[PDB]
Amino acid sequence: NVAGVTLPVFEHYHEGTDSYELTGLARGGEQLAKLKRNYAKAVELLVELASLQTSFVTLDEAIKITNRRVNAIEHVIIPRIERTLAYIITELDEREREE
Amino acid sequence: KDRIEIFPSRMAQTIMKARLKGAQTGRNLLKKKSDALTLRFRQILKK
Amino acid sequence: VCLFLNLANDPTIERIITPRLALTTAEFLAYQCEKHVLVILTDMSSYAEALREVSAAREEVPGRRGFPGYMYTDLATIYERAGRVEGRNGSITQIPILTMPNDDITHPIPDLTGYITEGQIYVDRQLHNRQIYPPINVLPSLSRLMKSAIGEGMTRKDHADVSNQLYACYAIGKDVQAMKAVVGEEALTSDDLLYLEFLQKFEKNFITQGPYENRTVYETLDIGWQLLRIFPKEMLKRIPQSTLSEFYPR
Amino acid sequence: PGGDFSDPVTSATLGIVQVFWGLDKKLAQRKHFPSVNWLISYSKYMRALDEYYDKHFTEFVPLRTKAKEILQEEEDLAEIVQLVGKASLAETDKITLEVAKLIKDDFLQQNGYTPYDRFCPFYKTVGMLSNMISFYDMARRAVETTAQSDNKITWSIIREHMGEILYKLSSMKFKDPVKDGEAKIKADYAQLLEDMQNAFRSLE
Amino acid sequence: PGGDFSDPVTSATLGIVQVFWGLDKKLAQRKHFPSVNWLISYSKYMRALDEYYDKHFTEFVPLRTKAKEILQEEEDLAEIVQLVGKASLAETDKITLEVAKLIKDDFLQQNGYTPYDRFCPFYKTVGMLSNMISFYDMARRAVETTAQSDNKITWSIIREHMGEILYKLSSMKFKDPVKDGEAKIKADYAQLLEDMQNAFRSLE
Amino acid sequence: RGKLIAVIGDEDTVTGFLLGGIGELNKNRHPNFLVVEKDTTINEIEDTFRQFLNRDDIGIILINQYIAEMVRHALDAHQRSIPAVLEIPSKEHPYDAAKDSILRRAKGMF
Amino acid sequence: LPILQSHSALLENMHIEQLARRLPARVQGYPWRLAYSTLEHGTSLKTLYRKSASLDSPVLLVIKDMDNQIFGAYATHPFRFSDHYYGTGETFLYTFSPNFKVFKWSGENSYFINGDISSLELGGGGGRFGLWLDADLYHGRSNSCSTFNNDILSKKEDFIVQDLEVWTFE
Repeated sequence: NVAGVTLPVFEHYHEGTDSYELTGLARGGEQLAKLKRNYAKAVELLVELASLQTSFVTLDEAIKITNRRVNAIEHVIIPRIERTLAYIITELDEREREE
Repeated sequence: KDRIEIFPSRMAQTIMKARLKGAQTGRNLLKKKSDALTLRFRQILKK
Repeated sequence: VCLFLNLANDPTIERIITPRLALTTAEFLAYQCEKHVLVILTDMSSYAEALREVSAAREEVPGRRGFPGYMYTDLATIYERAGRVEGRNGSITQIPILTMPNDDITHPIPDLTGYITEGQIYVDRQLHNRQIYPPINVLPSLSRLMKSAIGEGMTRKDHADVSNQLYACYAIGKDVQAMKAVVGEEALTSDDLLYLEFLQKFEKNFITQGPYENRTVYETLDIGWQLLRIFPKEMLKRIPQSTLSEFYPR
Repeated sequence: PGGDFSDPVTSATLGIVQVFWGLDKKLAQRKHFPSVNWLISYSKYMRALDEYYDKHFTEFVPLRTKAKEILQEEEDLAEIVQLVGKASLAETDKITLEVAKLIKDDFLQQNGYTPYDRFCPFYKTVGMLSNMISFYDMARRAVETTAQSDNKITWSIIREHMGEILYKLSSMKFKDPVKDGEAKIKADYAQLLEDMQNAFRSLE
Repeated sequence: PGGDFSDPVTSATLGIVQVFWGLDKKLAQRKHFPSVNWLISYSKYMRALDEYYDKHFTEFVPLRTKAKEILQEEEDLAEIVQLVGKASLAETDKITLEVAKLIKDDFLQQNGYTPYDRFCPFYKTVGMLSNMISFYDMARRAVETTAQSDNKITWSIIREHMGEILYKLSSMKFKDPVKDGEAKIKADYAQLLEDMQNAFRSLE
Repeated sequence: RGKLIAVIGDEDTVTGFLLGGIGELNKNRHPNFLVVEKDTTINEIEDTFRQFLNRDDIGIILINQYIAEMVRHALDAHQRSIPAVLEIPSKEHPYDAAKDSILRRAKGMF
Repeated sequence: LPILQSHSALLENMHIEQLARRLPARVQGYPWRLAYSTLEHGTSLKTLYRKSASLDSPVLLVIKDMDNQIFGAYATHPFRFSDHYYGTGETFLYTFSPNFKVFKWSGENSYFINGDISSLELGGGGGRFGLWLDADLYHGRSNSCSTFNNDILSKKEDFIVQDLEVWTFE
């Protein structure tokens, strides 16, 4: 929830049950067990990259939205207020000169 | 268009001074929001 | 003390007379009797509210915001009855208390006074509502002569350094408190959390004082160090390394 | 004229009166009653009255100060939530807004045409405030007392465990100075104090 | 009031005066004495001194023009530094920023309490700036001349192989019109021109 | 309920992640993966990619960078924040950052 | 004889020797790392907790009071906020008066260490804190407690900390 904005991210969750437990039981199983670990480790780094990407995309929109509001305050709302205040000061002084 | 058209009075001067402080405060709060997100974003890019 | 009272229902010309009356006594005490003097004027706005009436009594046309045009000179002829003088030990300070109408620093009463006097001290509704007393806001306040008031021999060597650092820490503290409200506590750095802890302790111990606690300059500086020592020594960047080595140790 | 306190009669009056009750168009527009703005109003007499309160109502001065603080902290938190939203606030700040809502809606609001509310004695008044600020100190204590703990108390956890207490607290305005004796109102409010403390023990 | 030039006396004064030395509280807070804001400040007498400079300091109008351009370019580049960081700028931009900082800190700024800067003669002023801009043009020459090459020059290579020239350029302020003769100051400045030219020749 | 990863890739890349434990069939029999035979039409990959990013159960997609460059139109057209898409290397194919859609969207990256 | 330290200390070299002779064999002969200090880091209880929270080791508290007395505690676990008293029986209180004097656990109760946002404390037995410190690390207190049967350890029952350190073994 950093800086008031929800950033989605993912957690890697492991459910224990190896649906491939017996694969290569006859041959190759020693090396297939290494292969399982390699891609399991890759999936962890990929869940990290996916989390980083979801954050990246959300931030790239939220930062643009925030900067657009900031620039609208800086180049629309504050200028309207400043010119309105200068006009009020002027017309108050017009009333003061009439009086 | 160019101005808010609150009618010239000491009321309007009070309200517009408060609006200016509100708008400058809102600029700085949303600028702090942007900077905090920008720092996190630059960290995310490196990561 | 000498105490002059003009009541709200005392007749308005006596309210014009009172400041001059008090200053005439201060000139006697200082410049003939060698006394040091502090003149306190309790509401220069109620005095401006008297110049309105006396000017209307002369049928003079009202100037800027309905005050007399010469209000600048009249406030100068009040305020400049002040200073040290050649060959007298005596000295008149002034602290004009001044109710800004509608809280507006652009109003002629504070505006003209800001032109004539070498500083301002702002009392703040934000601090008063928090029940901080005395609710002086130390950010927009400024003593333009501070660097000649204070230093070695006159107070303590560190004082001129400490006041710059306390201002910087209070300002950065307010900036961080505004940041916390945006980012939430866990997003604060260790350095931010120090400035925030300083801010909290500074309003609750440096500004807060109560109506009868007569702190000397020395007790004020010791409270200044009791707060600044919250920081790591190297964070106190406005203070000289010598001053830190002589006063940061307890 | 136009609701503006810059007006010369207001300015001259404010220079003389020791008390000002600034009724605000924003509170009137929301139909809050009696519409007194608790940020712009003032009373200089507190300086004297602290002696009377310290004789007759020893708890009151602390409570008054804590009320003002909550009410002013509500303005800071409000102006930030109006742009950033609630998500940045700490749990202390959520609680501060919760009790500020209780104070502004159930203590400071009062209806001029309701028989039990048409007037409020000071015994009822101090009791209501004492319980709302006691709730604040205890709810805030529950959060702060669980900083760095294995489980942290939150506004939502409080709202779940303390919902009956919040209903009882908002209900304190309904006690009737005509049909209920002041000792009865005080005894009921003392039961709410025990109810709060026992309910807070289920959090802590 | 508040620095607002729309103020009638200030506005009419800026209407009539031909030079404005815009002192700035920001520069004073940074101790950048004399604290004159070179972006806001101006002189309308430049044309009127052409006759003087053409006689006595015939290179100086080019130097002044380049100096203001270099400082203005650094002010524009600082927006890019905020957007994408100093690392993202081109080599020409980075050397421009470094030199603009050198001009800002070691030419515009002047410590009037020191014996070397209590006053600063015009020939001294010209010679200091001449060296900084001659360095800029030769540094920029080496950078641009090695566009599209296999090995390209950058400010970091200049600082590595000839940072002694950057150190000397910053040091040129210390020359003293009392202890050093005018010819001795001019000779040291001419020696730094020769030193930098030979140093640049070691790269390009 | 949680979410699943999905995969688009060559036989080895799919085999690898399947033994990394990734593989599941939805109750409608539909897989969370696509083995790209060389004989597969890019439109079938695009339909599957659209199905994955539009599906409720899929929270992530992995795609072989070479195929990502073939389906590049629909890949760079997808910008919904929910289904994250990772362009991944493979044994006869370019490295992890080659023409990457996020790197081309990014401004501050080296 | 004495151990090596990464930096200077409130302790003298003779204090390090007397401590090393009395510390547990789990930590004897290890070089010492500064965990926290009011000299080297910001002076507050929040800073102490923030620095110490990265650790997972026994630690030594050291205090010098404004009466120049050196005292503190050896703790089996880092200083942190706690819901309960925590730490184990190797924990002890100590002072130099003028020689080293130590107060090992009595066995009577669990009251080893507690941490709070408002204070840090050791020992129990009603109001008898064996050590107590405020949130500023300014005021502190010490009284004889049934957890340690200790002396006052500071020069007076109530004291001001001149400076504080915490050390860990690494």
